Amino acid sequence: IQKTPQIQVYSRHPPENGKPNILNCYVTQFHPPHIEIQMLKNGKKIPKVEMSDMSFSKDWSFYILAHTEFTPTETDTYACRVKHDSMAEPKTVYWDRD
Amino acid sequence: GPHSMRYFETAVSRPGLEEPRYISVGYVDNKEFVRFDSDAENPRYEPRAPWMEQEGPEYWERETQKAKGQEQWFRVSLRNLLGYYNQSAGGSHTLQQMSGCDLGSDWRLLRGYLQFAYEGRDYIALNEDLKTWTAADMAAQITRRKWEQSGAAEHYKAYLEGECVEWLHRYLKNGNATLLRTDSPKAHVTHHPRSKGEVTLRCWALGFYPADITLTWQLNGEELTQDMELVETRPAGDGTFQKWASVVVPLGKEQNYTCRVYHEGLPEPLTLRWEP
Amino acid sequence: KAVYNFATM
Repeated sequence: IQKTPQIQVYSRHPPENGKPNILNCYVTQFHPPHIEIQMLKNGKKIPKVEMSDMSFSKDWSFYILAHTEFTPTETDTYACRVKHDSMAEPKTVYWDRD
Repeated sequence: GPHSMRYFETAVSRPGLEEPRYISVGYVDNKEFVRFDSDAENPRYEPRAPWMEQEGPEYWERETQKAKGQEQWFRVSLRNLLGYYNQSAGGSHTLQQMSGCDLGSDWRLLRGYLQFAYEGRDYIALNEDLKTWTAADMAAQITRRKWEQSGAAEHYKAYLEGECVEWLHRYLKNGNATLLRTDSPKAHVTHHPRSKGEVTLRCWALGFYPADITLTWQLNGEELTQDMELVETRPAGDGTFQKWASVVVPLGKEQNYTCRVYHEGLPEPLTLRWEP
Repeated sequence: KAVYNFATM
């Protein structure tokens, strides 16, 4: 009896258009540990996505950090879509460079 | 001056295969340093920080066998809990464990830890006295008794006061120049155009380590919790963390708004305002 | 060094 995931989408370094950077999708506070995490560019799934190993917090909830190489432009939008037993539907949260 | 070590063990059973997946993670001062994963091709505890590569083969073989032992332990336990809660087959279940010790700056044992959780929920824990147990669930009482009547507490007490302390010492020595660092916060502020005549001020804290940090916006009166918007502290992915908190301000009336950053590896709280 | 459990659950 699950705890629904909290998502944050943000870059490792301050974004700047045209400059290579990394995008993170930090998913925390969830249970059970089974979770599907997807990162998106303009709606399509980004192929190569790193995923840290399963870990949990002193309060027993799990967390995972997903990340990928990306080059922000003015126009491309990025997002992260998580799927977990606690939610009837997948939650998508969009990257907001600010 | 304060140090610690922790091993966070987990076992998950799925409708899947005939057997649980068991993961063990060790931390010294809150940073991963070893890891075992029964899913690996060649299940073994592997070093997770460069300083650990010092320990010779005897060390890894031993810890590996300990791991296999634990895995067996979690498998039998998963089985019993199933009966204790009268859950039938065909579900997923989790069993987790946290254990370790905390030392003060004088390297003396401050407190031992040894608590278990089932389905993410507290199941039983060893009280700080290292002699009595806490277990709330009615189902957990069975375990409480068994363990009470079998002297478990003495056993874990010994580990906590002995090995957990003694090894952490050895570890801390072998990693002095690696984990004795605090990466100080480098904070700046951004201006963001909002509802006509109102602007959002964002106070950023980047590349700091360890994660603990606090940010506040003193309109410089002395206090603002006025729907100040922030975010959980996050991984940058490079070992440092990031955070930010913002506040809605009258465009123009915005220098008399200061951000404070308390972080530890920092002489004094940081103090900033807006700056083209 | 990792802890090693006593009585199972």
